[PDB]
Amino acid sequence: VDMNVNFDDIGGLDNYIDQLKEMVALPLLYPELYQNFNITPPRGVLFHGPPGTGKTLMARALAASCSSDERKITFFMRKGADILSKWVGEAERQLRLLFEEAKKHQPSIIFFDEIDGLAPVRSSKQEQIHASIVSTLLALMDGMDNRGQVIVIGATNRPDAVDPALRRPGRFDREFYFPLPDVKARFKILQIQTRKWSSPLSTNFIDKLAFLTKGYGGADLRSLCTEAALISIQRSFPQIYRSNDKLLVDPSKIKVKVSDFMLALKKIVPSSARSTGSSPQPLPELIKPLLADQLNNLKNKLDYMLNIKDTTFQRNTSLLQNFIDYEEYSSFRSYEFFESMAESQICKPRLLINGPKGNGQQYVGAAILNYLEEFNVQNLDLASLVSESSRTIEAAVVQSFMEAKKRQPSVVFIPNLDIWINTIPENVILVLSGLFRSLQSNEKILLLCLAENLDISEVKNGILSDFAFDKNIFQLHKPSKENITRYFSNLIELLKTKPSDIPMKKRRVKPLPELQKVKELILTPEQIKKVSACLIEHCQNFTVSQLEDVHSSVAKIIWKSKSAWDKTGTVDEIIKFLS
Amino acid sequence: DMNVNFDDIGGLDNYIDQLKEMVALPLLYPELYQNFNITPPRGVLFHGPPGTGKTLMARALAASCSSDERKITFFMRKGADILSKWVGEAERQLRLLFEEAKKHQPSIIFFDEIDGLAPVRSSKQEQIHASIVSTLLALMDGMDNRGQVIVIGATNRPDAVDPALRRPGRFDREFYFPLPDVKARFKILQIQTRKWSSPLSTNFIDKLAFLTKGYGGADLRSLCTEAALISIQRSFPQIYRSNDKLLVDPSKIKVKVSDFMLALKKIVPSSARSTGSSPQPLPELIKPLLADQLNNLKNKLDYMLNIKDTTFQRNTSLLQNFIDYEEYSSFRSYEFFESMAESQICKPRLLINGPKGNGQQYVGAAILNYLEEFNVQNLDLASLVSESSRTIEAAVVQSFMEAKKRQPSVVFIPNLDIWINTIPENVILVLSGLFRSLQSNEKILLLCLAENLDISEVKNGILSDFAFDKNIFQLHKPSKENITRYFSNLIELLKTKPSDIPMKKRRVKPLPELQKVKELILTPEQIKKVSACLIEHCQNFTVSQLEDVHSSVAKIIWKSKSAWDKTGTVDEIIKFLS
Ligand SMILES: Nc1ncnc2c1ncn2[C@@H]1O[C@H](COP(=O)(O)OP(=O)(O)O)[C@@H](O)[C@H]1O
Ligand SMILES: Nc1ncnc2c1ncn2[C@@H]1O[C@H](COP(=O)(O)OP(=O)(O)O)[C@@H](O)[C@H]1O
Repeated sequence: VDMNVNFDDIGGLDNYIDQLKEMVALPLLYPELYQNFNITPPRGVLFHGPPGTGKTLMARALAASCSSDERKITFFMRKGADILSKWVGEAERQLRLLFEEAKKHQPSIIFFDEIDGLAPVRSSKQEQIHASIVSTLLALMDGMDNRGQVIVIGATNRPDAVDPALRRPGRFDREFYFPLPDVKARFKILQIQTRKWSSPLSTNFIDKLAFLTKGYGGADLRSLCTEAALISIQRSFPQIYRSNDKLLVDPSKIKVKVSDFMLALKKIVPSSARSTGSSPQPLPELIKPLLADQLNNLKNKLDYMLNIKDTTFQRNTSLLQNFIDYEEYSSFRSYEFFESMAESQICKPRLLINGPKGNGQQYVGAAILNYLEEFNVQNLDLASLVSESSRTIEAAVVQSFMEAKKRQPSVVFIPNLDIWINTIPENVILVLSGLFRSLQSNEKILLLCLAENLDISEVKNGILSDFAFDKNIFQLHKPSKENITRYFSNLIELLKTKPSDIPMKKRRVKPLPELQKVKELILTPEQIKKVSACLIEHCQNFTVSQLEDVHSSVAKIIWKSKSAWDKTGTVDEIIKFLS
Repeated sequence: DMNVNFDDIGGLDNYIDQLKEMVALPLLYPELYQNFNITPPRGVLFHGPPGTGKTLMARALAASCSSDERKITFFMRKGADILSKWVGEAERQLRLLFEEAKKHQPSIIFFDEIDGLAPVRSSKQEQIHASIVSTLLALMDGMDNRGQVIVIGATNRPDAVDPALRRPGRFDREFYFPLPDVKARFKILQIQTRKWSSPLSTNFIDKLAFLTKGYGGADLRSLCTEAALISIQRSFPQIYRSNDKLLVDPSKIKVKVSDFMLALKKIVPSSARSTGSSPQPLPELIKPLLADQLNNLKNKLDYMLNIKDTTFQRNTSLLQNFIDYEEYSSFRSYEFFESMAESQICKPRLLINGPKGNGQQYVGAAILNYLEEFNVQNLDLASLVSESSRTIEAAVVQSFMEAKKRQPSVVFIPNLDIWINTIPENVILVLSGLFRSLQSNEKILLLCLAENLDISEVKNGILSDFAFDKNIFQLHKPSKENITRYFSNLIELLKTKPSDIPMKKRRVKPLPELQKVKELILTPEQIKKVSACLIEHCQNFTVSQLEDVHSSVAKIIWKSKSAWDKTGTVDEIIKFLS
């Protein structure tokens, strides 16, 4: 955990790399520029984000990248709260020694991993053992004497657990949020992990993997690549898994194929799925004909509410690159006026999706959350509120809304609003509404709620009246005839397939070599048309759930006779079922 | 430790004067302590919010008291840095510390983060911490009658220090470092932006001090550092791409207004890191809508709180009032006049009520931003039930207690209509009983903002005992002139040229490497039609509805930011307002 990593290993965090250069490498090479204004370079950064986003990798790359020249950067790394012992002496004494030896080797980086355990928040009881550590840490990090060129880096899952006196200029003046990688950063991470391989993958395959890995972190992508490689080893040379002696194998023709990555995709569960909220994922390919017609409309509406496709201001992905490629150009009437009139476009982002019971709302919500890739999703659903048994409903709601306030582009998500307004206490809705009306108009905190058979009277003169769902109510109407036709057309395409097409795996004729130790398908188109007509007629004024039920029931019948070439039996069974 | 002089610290002149007294006059004018059988003050305890100048004050005291004609030595021990696993070796270290601080006649001692070194009295934990606090008590209580050991103590929470160490004998004077106000932030920014090659205009520094509410000294320093760093990035970006030193020269790196305005959006003050934000002035866009009725709301607050006069301690430092003012029959006269000066506050109450969504969140924030010297205690829902352990009762009582400690305080209750429903009856009655057990002269202001609050609730209801009799301010919907100004500001974007819009353009030529050592058509008739339709459509509208119309029309206007034939945009604006 010391070396052999650099900044080309890191993918999708190019904005923070520039600032870390600006605080570590740049002062060393150019001390005249910093001393020109009599400023001290910022020292100490608090990395926080979802686990497996690259904080420790970022710190190691900082330590090993700025030391490429003949200016060594010693890297003192401390695990979370591993310094306190059973007595009262060593806890502060060892921190003292750490900072003194950091002073000795003047260009140095102390990395407190999991700093939330070393410096907890001051609770009601058990004060001494952690207060005596926090006080001395505060004393050495911003003492009277010049600490020197010691860059203090802390890493945490959440920053609220660190003492606020640490989150102060001179100690932790910069706080870096490491976000879950988007599609481009995931593409770059996949390219990086599959860079040293002997048989590189194609670019389009990496793009498709990046699309398929929505919700993954960097760590999840690395685990996926490792699992794909392990499956490739298992597929090429299974014999090494049986013998206890080292057989002779060749690191060749062990190229990874798509089938191995697909299997690793089911073997790996992301950190998105471990969470209790709704995992943002695109519309599954089966239901896409049914819903995508009315999902695009929502996107268009969202496009007119959050100004997603109209991004001329607040396009800050990387300030340094902006200064590199773009070019500047009285003062107030050219910056303040236009900035204000650009942020004046978001008034009060709200959206309530309300459809009949079972009309694929769990699907539309996930698709919308996937479209808003750059937004910070906060789930106010019942499961997330009640999952932390120590917290209360009100406390969880306040925590979620306050988290959504920072990281301004964010979405407060309330799936199953009809259940939510019936199982939550009446005062929590009032607290949330007071929080939302205590917001500025130009704030991009979208309130997206999905409800099943919600009465409009409850929104007009009920408890949800003070959320301002006036024009922002979208009705998810039942799917039309053409979408049902496309759904069952895919079903029929499954029906009229030859058994030589349906993938049956194998039965190998010859055993694996030992290693040296060291008919025609009969289906008239008339029957296909009759089955299509019966499916269309049976599902009249049906929702998405009923259509899925009919699809599953018919797919069972079709897959039953997946080898029979005379498909009249499956056809008459299908017709009999729809009666 | 640098050569920081006292002219580096800004906004704490009184404490600088007191420290100069207690450091020099005991040793420069010794006879004045004989006629009065009184000892010089021995202990001083600095306390306040983080990043205010405690360590700066100690470092300035060290640097100033080191010169040719007199020597003063500084001894620093950091918080709990003196203890070890050995049982009584910490006692030996502290005792020998005081021995060298006594053997050297000239030496003053400083304990940074004293609350960690000396916590409160130990009910449990009879371990070495209690022995350390007892030895500190018994060792700094006295070993020299009228000596030269000054024990300074820096801390963030003064209440975490052992009460036996806060005494007329040990830690005599307790100094409170406040978050700087506008005048002090001006001086701090001048001190930071002093040695720059191209100083800033004083109006810009005033505007900066206006915007940086809640910023400490450290926050302003960080803001200056970030502005300089952004200037360095903007001037010489190529230094961020090379791994070896290039040749860049100063005197072309100038810190402009844009860099400061871009650094403010990324710096969050230490008073808002765990809170999210701080109360901001009235936003520029809606200023034509509410500033007409906000100024009145300021004047009332300037009448029931005596803000503009501040007849007690209005100048910089007390020694300065003794220097440049002359003092004045003082036994009864002074008591009478102090009584009459304090009798100008009866019961500061204010209930700002208006229709739904009439910009109350803006008015409350602007008012809380106006009251600079006031310790705001928020009693909203998000602050009471934020914790899952303390009850609403305990939170409300504790918040009122903290408001009572720091006497100029504003108990702030936004969304009173939701508040009188979410908060049960017992908590409202407890808060009322707390408010009726105060003196009339107490400077605790109960500020309340509500939407569509029936006055039946406030003269005969739950709030009837809070004495909101004649202090109910009515926010009415903005008049036609305010709407006209708002939409004229909106329309001025329609009249701007496509080449005038700050649309950043790609540079036609790459960055230079360094040595490796047409008039748009808009007839005024369309502008008049747009103004008339905008005015007519937003009749008797509230602030939220006006903002909705403004956003909806700004979207259409910003769609045609490059077009010159603005007839289509005007037609779309007319069509939407129908
Ligand atoms: N942005 C990224 N770019 C490249 N690799 C990443 C990124 N984020 C995570 N990784 C990979 O994930 C692995 C583990 O990351 P880790 O340091 O455990 O993150 P965290 O400390 O947040 O859990 C690293 O070895 C790294 O290769
Ligand atoms: N009153 C002040 N005037 C000028 N600078 C200040 C002031 N207070 C704090 N600072 C700045 O804060 C930094 C040190 O603050 P510090 O002493 O650490 O505050 P505290 O010890 O109260 O947290 C210095 O860089 C200094 O520039």
